[PDB]
Amino acid sequence: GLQIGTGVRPVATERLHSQGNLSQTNNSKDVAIKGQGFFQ
Amino acid sequence: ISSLWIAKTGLDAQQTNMDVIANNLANVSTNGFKRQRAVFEDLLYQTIRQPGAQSSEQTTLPSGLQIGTGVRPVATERLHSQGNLSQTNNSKDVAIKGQGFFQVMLPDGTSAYTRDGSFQVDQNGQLVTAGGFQVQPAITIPANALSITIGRDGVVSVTQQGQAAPVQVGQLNLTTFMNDTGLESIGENLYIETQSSGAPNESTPGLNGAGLLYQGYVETSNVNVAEELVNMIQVQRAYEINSKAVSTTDQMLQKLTQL
Amino acid sequence: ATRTLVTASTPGADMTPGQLDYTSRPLDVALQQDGWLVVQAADGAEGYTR
Repeated sequence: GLQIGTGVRPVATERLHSQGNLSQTNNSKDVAIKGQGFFQ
Repeated sequence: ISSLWIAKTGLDAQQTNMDVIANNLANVSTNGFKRQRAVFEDLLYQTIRQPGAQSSEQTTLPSGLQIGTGVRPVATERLHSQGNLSQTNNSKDVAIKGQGFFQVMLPDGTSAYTRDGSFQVDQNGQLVTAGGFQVQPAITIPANALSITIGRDGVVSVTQQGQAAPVQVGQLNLTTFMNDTGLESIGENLYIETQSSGAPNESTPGLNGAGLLYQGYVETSNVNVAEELVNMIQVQRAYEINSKAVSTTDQMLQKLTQL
Repeated sequence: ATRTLVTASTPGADMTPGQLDYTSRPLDVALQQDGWLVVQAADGAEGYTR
């Protein structure tokens, strides 16, 4: 036969784990991580 | 009374058409969605008096009575056109150029076909769709991967720490049908084949008339609001006209039953 | 035989699925076209609902 829809819902939200630009702060304890990884 | 039973069918047809339009408008921003158009078809006619021929050169009108029955919605066909491409800059978004569907393994064993390319890596590394359903060809991604690339003919490779050369991790083929209009659609942007469409045939992209793949892009829905508004206006006017017909026949029936 | 009475009759029901709204509540469920959830009725025998 035929088909009738019912609507839309949001299913998920995904983050873009890309690499952002670096800004200098001249602070000796500021760390910028290049690539992959996280501080625990 | 036949008039009420005909205007009821008219109102129901207008209501179903309005529901179809509402569904088309509601998910306009979803990726890999194809618009729907509902086609109607009139019911059979009853001939009360046979139009007996005269051929007397009197130029008389034909004397034959034939009453209609009403209208029903017969089918809802979806237009499989190529929509626009929107860039998400995500390394795991694939947009199909041409025709074809990815294959997904449903929880109950069966396979469903989807055109929406939005893939994520699971905990085990397997490539899955947004929602947890996994892609049938079973492409897996090793950990500690610098960057994932997907070729124009569905070969997915990755780059490691060294070796100065990417290593292939799988092939991303896709299926095709002979008559893609006749696929029964279920939620999560899923389509399953029925007797209406032919048996699927799988192939690598770029062969057997199958589209190529673009990485970092997704295909937006091909919904045209400019005609959706016009169809909505026409539906509203036809609904009002049928309501007027109902009111008229009810009034005349009330006058009949006054005496 | 001319007289013929009329008596009202009600068949079971129409199982046409109803329109559903998205409430985002974690445990609000909607079934399939012909799915039914089973509950324990008052008498003890199971009953089906949507």
